[PDB]
Amino acid sequence: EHLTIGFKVENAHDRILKTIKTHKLKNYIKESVNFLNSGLTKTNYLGSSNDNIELVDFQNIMFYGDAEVGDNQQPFTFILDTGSANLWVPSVKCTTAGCLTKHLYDSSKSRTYEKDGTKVEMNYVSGTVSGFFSKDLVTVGNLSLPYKFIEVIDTNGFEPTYTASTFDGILGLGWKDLSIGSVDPIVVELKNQNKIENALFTFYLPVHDKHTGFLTIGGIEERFYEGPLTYEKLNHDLYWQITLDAHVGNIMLEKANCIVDSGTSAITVPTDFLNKMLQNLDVIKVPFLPFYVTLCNNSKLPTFEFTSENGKYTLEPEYYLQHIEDVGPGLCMLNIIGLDFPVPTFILGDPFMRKYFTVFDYDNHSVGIALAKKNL
Repeated sequence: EHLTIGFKVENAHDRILKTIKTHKLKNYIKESVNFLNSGLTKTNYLGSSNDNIELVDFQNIMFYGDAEVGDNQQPFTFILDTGSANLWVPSVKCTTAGCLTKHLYDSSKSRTYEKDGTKVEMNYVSGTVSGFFSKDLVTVGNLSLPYKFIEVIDTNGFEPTYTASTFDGILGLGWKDLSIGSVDPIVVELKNQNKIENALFTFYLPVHDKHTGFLTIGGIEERFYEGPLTYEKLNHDLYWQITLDAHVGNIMLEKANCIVDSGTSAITVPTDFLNKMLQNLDVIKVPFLPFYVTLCNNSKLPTFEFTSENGKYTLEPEYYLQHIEDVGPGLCMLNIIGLDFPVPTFILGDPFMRKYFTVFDYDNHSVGIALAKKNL
């Protein structure tokens, strides 16, 4: 009854393997492991200010390439983004080098296009994205609706990952940001136009296929989860952010903010917490390569524990460890990085969501967490 669409996923693990085999680093890492755990070091290398992990390197990219905008248009590949509120489409008027690569939306070829022209300009540290609002018939799966999206005329802002990747535009799955426009998120707008039952969407990430995920819009398909579904109300009005008592074994954090984000390939930890976490854990950071390594046989590998008033959630090693056994006997990288926010926060990315079926409820302003069903 509810619309469920399938999408492809590109993660850090994918991008890293590319880098390793592109430059034949099959034995730089292998030797770097056998050394930085020898005890010679007297302290394992977890990174430096010089050699660190950037969140952009662990950017989880979900491809949905069968959506439409307008009548006579090229197809557009969008990426899901729970941190954005709007739909962003590269205009045919965009003259940047990144746009020349992508499929561009020509409003003059669309029979159902209504001009808005409300300018949207953002100033990112990575550059500048510029454009204006446009209304047209947008189609996702078996759902269509007149929607105000953004025609981008300048893609320099996020171009680093833009020309690198293969997607054309962005599909917002976050909360309305009035600094950009008064337009509602496409999932909300579908509810506004009574095309879906409720203004919510769910993420089912198949634990055994990290290249695949499923987005369901409008309702909660019971089959996706087992056990009790727990709701955690949001502590923010712009993010899918909740408060959980977060601890790993003996080290503990209280009332920490936690963001659920499919667009992150990892569990991000506060840097200071991550350090006390990984002391003498036979886990090292490969120098000048953006990932931590350990032999997957590791006995002392910790389990994340997130506690709230209504539920408790655990992330065992099984979920943040991805086998790089192809690069050498025993090894596996960790989908865990260090990231500092003004307030101590965790990003509950892909690994958390591989274990837990996640519900994003606009109407109830909360995140619903349930143990995903592994069997179909």
